[PDB]
Amino acid sequence: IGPAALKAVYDMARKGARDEIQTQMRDGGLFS
Amino acid sequence: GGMTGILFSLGASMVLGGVAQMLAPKARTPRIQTTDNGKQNTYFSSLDNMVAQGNVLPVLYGEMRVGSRVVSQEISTADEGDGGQVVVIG
Amino acid sequence: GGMTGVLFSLGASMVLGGVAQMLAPKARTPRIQTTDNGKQNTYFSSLDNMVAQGNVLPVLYGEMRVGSRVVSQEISTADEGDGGQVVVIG
Amino acid sequence: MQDIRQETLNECTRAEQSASVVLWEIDLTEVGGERYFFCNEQNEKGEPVTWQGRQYQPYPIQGSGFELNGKGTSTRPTLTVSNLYGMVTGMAEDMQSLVGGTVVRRKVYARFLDAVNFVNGNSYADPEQEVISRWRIEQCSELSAVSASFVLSTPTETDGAVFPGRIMLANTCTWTYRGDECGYSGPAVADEYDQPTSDITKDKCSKCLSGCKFRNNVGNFGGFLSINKLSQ
Amino acid sequence: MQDIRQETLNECTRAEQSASVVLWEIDLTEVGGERYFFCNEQNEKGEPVTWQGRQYQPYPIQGSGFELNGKGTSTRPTLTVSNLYGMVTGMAEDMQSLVGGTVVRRKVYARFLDAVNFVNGNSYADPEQEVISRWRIEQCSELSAVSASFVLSTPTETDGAVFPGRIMLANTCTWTYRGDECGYSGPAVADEYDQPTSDITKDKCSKCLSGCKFRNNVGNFGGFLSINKLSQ
Amino acid sequence: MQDIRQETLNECTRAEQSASVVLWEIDLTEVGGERYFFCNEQNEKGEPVTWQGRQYQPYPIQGSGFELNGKGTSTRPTLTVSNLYGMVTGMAEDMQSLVGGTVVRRKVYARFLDAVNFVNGNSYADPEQEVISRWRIEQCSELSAVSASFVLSTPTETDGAVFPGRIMLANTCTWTYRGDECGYSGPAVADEYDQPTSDITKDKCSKCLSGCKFRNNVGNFGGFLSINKLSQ
Ligand code: SF4
Ligand code: SF4
Ligand code: SF4
Repeated sequence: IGPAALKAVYDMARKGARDEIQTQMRDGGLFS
Repeated sequence: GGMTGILFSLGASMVLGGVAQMLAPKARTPRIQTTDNGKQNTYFSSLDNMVAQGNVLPVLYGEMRVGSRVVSQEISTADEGDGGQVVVIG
Repeated sequence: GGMTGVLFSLGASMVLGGVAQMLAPKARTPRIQTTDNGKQNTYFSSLDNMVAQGNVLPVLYGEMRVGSRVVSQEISTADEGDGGQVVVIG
Repeated sequence: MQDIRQETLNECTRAEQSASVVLWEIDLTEVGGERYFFCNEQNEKGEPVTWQGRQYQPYPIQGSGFELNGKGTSTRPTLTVSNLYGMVTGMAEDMQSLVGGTVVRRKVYARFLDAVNFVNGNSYADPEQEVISRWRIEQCSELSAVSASFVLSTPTETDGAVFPGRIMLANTCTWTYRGDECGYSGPAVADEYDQPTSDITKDKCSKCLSGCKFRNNVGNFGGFLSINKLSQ
Repeated sequence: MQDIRQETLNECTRAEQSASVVLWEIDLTEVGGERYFFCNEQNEKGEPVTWQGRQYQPYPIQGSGFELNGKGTSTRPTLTVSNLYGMVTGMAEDMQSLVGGTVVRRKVYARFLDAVNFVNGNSYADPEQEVISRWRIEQCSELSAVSASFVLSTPTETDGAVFPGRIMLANTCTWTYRGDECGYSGPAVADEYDQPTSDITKDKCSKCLSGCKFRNNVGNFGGFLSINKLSQ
Repeated sequence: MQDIRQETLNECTRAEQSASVVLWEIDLTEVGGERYFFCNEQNEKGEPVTWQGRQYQPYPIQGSGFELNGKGTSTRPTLTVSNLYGMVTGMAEDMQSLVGGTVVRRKVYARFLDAVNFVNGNSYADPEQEVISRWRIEQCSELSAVSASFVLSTPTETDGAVFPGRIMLANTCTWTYRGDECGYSGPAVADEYDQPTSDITKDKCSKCLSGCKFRNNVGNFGGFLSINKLSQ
């Protein structure tokens, strides 16, 4: 089904982006 | 639409920064300058006179002896006399 | 490959920062210091002599008296002499 | 703790609950509009839902993300209303995108509606059991010819604002004309461009020194006459 | 506005469109190469497409992501080219990975190609109606044994550049050799390490005071002789 | 280069390899616990795997994301252990959630286990052919009634640490008690506060000047008595 998959993928992408922001701002990385 | 997933878990992502910041929003340290050296900018006191322009009206809440923001400063010639009739000079 | 799904229109996603920002790119304010007090210097004024060590040579575009970058400063004994022969020191 | 009465709290723990109805009130009186009452669903008589005597008309509405939090940014729930026949755009073009208005969400259980909503009549009616929330509209991110999406925010949201809102000196003033700080209450003498206007329909102050002199209230001038603190 | 002729704009109004054709020109003269002409498709005769007299040979080329904007970042569209038989790798190993070259994209409608592309012969041919864009190759993000992806950029894009190019130095020159400031045109006298040579192929200044003294152009030295400004 | 023996290196290149076994050792002795040996697999006799004489009992375990890098953030591989019957919860509330311990991962090829793991008996046995890694547990990101997830980190990780670890001066000392810098070895005289005592159990130093005066050891005080340099 379209809309359910779209909303699920959007929320999962938001969670992934939040996790990436959290993990890259520790000591090194590119210091976002 | 009847059922909704999308739950994740916020019990681990938000602890990652520290558990004490969870209950208190933590304070804000100022910026250290080379001239400031050991001294750190105090948001509770500033013992000096600052230029009026480019400043913002400060507020006081309790005690805290403090300087000011100078608005007018000028040097003139003083009057030779206190008042009344006592005007001895020599 | 014939179709292009997910058009993904962008409307308020760029308005959210402000509307004048998408017509004019705004300007960058300088950083505020503490030992400077309240003199909010900008990026196109300099009324003091600077030091030309590993720095860039400034440019000027119109009017607006400016300082400089000192390259050589030296003090010697002022010898007696004018544009002529009249050299009286009496 | 909430102000929910004991009876609804008791009923909410029951194994066989009833329908959960949500009603919405859009208030624009603080902006210059009217009070609009919406409900996502109607009764069995094909009529607007009657609650507390008043009628909520059945119109498109759906909210998502309403939540209370303390960490990070403030919560911004999203409202959606179907814009058919141009009804939403009609008030949008007149009320400046419905910004600054108030939205009140009321949540009620089905077994407490007015008796006129049921053919047999509900004997368990008590029009004082509901849960109330209030938010303010922030922006309208979508006004397509099919729907309309609104962003909500807390009334006490703070951002883009500084605490000490005074700017020391200026050649200009900083108060508001005819307020409790300027203190002027006389007849019209000057206009925005400092011309001798004796008409009150277009009285304005240039907030400058001459405008203040025109009204003999230079004592209450907010700007300080320093100027030369930086030059000298 | 665009430099679009009236005829092609008039044709681009009707419902029954013709076939859109995209042709690419890779220019490497400014970097040390040749001009390569590519087309994604060939004519009905199984021959290279003839346009304006010149010929574009068939090769799998695909450009995606052309997004002209005034805010945010710059534009970086992607060009994909099939790397079979090692043809792309051949020039990549020679032309420093195709860095610094120019790419020109021309789009044309089918009904304006040369008559030799059609068995009956087009009577509507007009080799002056096309839309032209130019870009510069920035990097070869990925070149495998089956394909090759190039990133494109605008020629005037600023990134990593500073405005006040002037730099104050103590004992090192700032400009090139013989270009505009070093008004030297005599025989070769020095080399990289300031050795007394008289051969022109090894004449390169050491960017010092000694080089200037050797070349008798110390009056045109870019290094100010301050040095001792921070010791005191 | 790695310390892998020649024979296992030769075998790893063979086209027909054997099974790969991973064994885990959790050491809490530096924290105050015991050594636990886990293996995701058992032998053909339904028995714990015997390696080097010791026995790794069969238990759920799975390591993921083992990465080594020199740039960017230090890698944090994860470990998953099934928490059934509350086995993990039994030590989590006792060992402070397994924080600070050590984990050792040994990988081995199936053709080198002890002969007791095979009914016929492996003749190609060598108990000195394995690959070893060690990490430290950082946090228990997830703990439920079905599983448990641990994050691993390198012992050398330098997150949240500052290089020069001295405060220079204060009204208080900045060391330990009875270390190799305080240099005190006498009988108990003071406790957490400035109260006399004579028991070794409650020997504590307030790390102020009064403590030094109590212990007749002031020449080893780590606080410079300036105070007025900041005022005057
Ligand atoms: S300027 Fe003088 S008059 Fe105009 S507002 Fe400020 S105070 Fe009132
Ligand atoms: S150093 Fe003197 S000679 Fe060498 S380049 Fe600069 S100017 Fe020309
Ligand atoms: S204060 Fe004096 S006694 Fe207490 S620890 Fe520091 S040095 Fe040892």
